[PDB]
Amino acid sequence: EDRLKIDVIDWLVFDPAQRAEALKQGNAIMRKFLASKKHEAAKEVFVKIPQDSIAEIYLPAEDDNAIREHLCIRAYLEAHETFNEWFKHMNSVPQKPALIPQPTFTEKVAHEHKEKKYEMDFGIWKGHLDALTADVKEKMYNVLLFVDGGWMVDVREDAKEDHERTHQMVLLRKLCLPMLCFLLHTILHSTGQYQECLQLADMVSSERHKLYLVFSKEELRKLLQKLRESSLMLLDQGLDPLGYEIQ
Amino acid sequence: KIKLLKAAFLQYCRKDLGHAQMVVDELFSSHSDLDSDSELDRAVTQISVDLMDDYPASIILHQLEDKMKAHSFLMDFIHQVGLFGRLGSFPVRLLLCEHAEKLSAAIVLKNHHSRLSDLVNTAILIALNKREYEIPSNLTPADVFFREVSQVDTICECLLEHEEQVLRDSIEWAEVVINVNNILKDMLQAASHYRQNRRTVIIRQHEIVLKVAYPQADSNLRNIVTEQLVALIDCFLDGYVSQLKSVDKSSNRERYDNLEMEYLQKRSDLLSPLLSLGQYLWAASLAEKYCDFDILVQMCEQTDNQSRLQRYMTQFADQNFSDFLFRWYLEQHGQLANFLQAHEHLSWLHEINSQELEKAHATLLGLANMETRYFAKKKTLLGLSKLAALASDFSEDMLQEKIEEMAEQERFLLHQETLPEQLLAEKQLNLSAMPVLTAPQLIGLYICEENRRANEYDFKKALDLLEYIDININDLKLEILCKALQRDNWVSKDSIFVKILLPEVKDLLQADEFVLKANYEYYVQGQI
Repeated sequence: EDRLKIDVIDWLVFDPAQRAEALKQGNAIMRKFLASKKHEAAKEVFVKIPQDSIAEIYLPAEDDNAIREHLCIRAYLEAHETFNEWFKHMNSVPQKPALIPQPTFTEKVAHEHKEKKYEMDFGIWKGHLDALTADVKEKMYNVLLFVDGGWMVDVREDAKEDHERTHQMVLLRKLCLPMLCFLLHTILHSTGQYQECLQLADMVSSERHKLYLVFSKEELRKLLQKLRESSLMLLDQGLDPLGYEIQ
Repeated sequence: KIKLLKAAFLQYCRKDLGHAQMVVDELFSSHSDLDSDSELDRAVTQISVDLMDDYPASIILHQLEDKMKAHSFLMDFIHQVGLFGRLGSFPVRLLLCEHAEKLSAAIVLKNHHSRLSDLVNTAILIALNKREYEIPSNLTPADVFFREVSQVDTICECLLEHEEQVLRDSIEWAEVVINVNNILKDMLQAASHYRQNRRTVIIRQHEIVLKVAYPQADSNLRNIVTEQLVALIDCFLDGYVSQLKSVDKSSNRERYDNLEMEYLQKRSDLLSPLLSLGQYLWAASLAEKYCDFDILVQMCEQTDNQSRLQRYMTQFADQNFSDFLFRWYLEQHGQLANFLQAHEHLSWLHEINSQELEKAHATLLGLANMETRYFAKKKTLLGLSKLAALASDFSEDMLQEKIEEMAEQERFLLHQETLPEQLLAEKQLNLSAMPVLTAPQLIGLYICEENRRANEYDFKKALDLLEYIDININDLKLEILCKALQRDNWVSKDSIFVKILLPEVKDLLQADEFVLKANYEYYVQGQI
């Protein structure tokens, strides 16, 4: 039935006079797929939506929200497109030169070089990494700290009742905000940014976002056993739990 | 004078046959004596010590045995006739009898050992102090190398260093450097058991530790151990004599008694490091000999997997636990000792781990409060405390209290948080690396002439931080309403009176003017 739904979109996109209904329905369809984490499904739909839809449509409470929801959804997708690239890279680290104990004088020199070339690649694989870390992070904070009212949260409050959508928007927050936090923690930990890891407890507990309400009690503790792990590595470095110099 | 010490030396001669007559020359002594404690009694000390020096100056062994008996019926013929006072030990020269005893058992311990290598190191040690009479009589002598044998130890060491310069180390030359180690050792074993029957000396011992360290670098296994059980036998007699001198001195003039502690403590550290390469099977006995020197036996238990030894150490100890935790912090199974060391401010950590969330919340808030050095950190701790408490198992009532008393903290903080980004580059302030500011600093900084775009909200919040005080309240209440007008350039005063919803503000006190009273009229209608 996947196709039935992703195909009803091209029918609504065809007629430009129904772009407001095409987007709204595109949202709904992408709300079902997100709850299943079908990101190639959600995105295959996301491209069918002409890149210039938003511009033309220009506002009923149903169109202000659907424009916001669409960008929220793009902010979410882009937060998985850049992580899978980053993650793919983290798993392609240059491998150490192989050792040939009891080497011939030939094998000694081939190895002096293979050992010197590797000490060039590992520097760039931290180079490319840093730039894929700086980018995946930004996206994770665009979703977690979504501007003007939080992610998947309507700004317009005068639409007509849509319990399906509304409760789909509360759920999407409870499936994906705990899951984006845990990823960002995994990104920060993987790159050794431990001080910042611990600063996820400010972001989450914050009264500005009230992200902690989107967490189950279990997920919290889990995030608290994740942070205590970053803390350790900060002690091993000689700093206090939170990364500040011990005077 | 010499006539006196030659009169008691004459009464001890009769003190071997009968006493009556000698007890009347000790009775003539007490009446005819001076009896001024501070030096005349150390004038008959200088006599009893001048006759102990002459019973030591006295068949060379059976003749030196006859002299440890003579100086034994001389210490019994002093206890009786008494002889219950005097002591001029001072510096370098009662402890002086024992000492001259101990060195007469040393003289018989190296008389019992007589071989061609020590007799050669002795003849080199006596020809260096002076010449010898060559009318035969060549031990080359002892009766004076006894009253001073301490010297034939620092010289039969300089004759193991010139016999080691030719040693060419090579195996038979590391067997001659141990034969001497074994004699200076059991000559120090003989002075210890003569006290049980109750800076050159020491240098020559720290000199043969280091030469017993250079040799085990090249030595058949078993040999390198016997000279190690030896340099452990010897180091345990030095540390025992610095312990006995400590216990001898106490109280006043303590400064000198806590400076000699640091000196023996920098050596049980220099004897420990030395034994850090060596066998640790001896560490247990070196740690017990100077029965604390824990820093060494505590790092031997750390280098190995004997979390069983550091549990056996703390099992038999007086406050080692408070020592092994402060000795872990100063410096796997180390995380089980981290589990116990996380006791104290690192609390919250082992508390999240133990699933003791409520507990983690209490200490996380406590550390948030004391926090003054770093703002960014005071902010992090509350956030953690809060996420701890939320994740914990409080009843919906208690939880609502923790998050309300909390909401307060976040409310004050938020103030320093919203500090404009114009004055924080003006004042050249670190973004996060700044301190937890107080209400005053804040109120005064929110109003500085540096804060240029200061608008209604900057003052409103600089009047919200007055209940955050604990000096003059209404002096500031004015200070701020006044710069609230300087910025007006006679709009903002207007608004802040619109934001408050009043006999707070002053008046006549203020002017201390055409629209100040003019707005203070539709401010008596507003309040009413």
